[PDB]
Amino acid sequence: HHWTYEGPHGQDHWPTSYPECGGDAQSPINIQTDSVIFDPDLPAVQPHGYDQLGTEPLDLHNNGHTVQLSLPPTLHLGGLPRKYTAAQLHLHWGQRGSLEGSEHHINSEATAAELHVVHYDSQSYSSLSEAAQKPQGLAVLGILIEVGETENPAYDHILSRLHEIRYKDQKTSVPPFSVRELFPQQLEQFFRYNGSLTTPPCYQSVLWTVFNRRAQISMGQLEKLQETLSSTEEDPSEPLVQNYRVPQPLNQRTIFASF
Ligand SMILES: *[C@@H]1O[C@H](CO)[C@@H](O[C@@H]2O[C@H](CO)[C@@H](O)[C@H](O)[C@H]2NC(C)=O)[C@H](O)[C@H]1NC(C)=O
Ligand SMILES: [Cl-]
Ligand SMILES: [Zn+2]
Repeated sequence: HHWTYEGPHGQDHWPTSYPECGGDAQSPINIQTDSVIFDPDLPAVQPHGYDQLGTEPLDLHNNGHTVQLSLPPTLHLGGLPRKYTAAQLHLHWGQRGSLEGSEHHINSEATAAELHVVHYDSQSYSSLSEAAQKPQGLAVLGILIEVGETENPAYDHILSRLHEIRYKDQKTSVPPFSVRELFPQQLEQFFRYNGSLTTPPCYQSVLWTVFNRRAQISMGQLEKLQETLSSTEEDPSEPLVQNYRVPQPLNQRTIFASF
């Protein structure tokens, strides 16, 4: 009953146990810039005070599928059709030695890792779980991550505590830092489109926003994230790597772009 990324119960078999996973509007997708429909009327994606996470420790845990940080309900995402509220944040990366770990592609090119900031329509629904299966219920932000030559301080707020949550299900708290700094510096350029969650149940309620600019972390930072967490509760451990879904069929969907 426990899905994994590759293997007997890998993403290839999700449709079997999770019908929605074989939906017509699944994510991620390979964004082809030539097919992108320019939309000068798309308002800017503006994260309201994502540099102010309050005072309380944030929860950072291990799913055996990814490292996930928790976010206060005070974080509000503007610029979309409805008002969305940040709920969680996590990562996707490739195995040790690979420089391809993102889920979304750009003209068939994948980056080293991808950051997903999951939001939910708190204006039309009570909770995130309520919106998880509502049309346009969720709103995710996809930040593609490349390997730069300088150390990224924004990400150490998470990479510097990965050893505390090595095994699946372990958790911990971290001093609240500026999440805004995890996003690329310029947010003007982005692609919008209707997608789904990239893990079972694969609900098609996500209104995606994949930024065009990328975020960079040292090759050292990428290795830490790649070789620290395990997917098991206890030993023998098993590298929690290759935790990304492969690009899915676009099935005649329009991918808009702010630029
Ligand atoms: C995601 O899907 C929704 C619904 O199919 C799209 O919204 C529709 O947009 C048209 C014109 O753009 C309206 O006439 C419809 O009424 C909208 N549907 C409803 C019921 O809200 C939306 O454009 C898609 N998002 C993107 C940008 O791909
Ligand atoms: Cl089982
Ligand atoms: Zn994700």
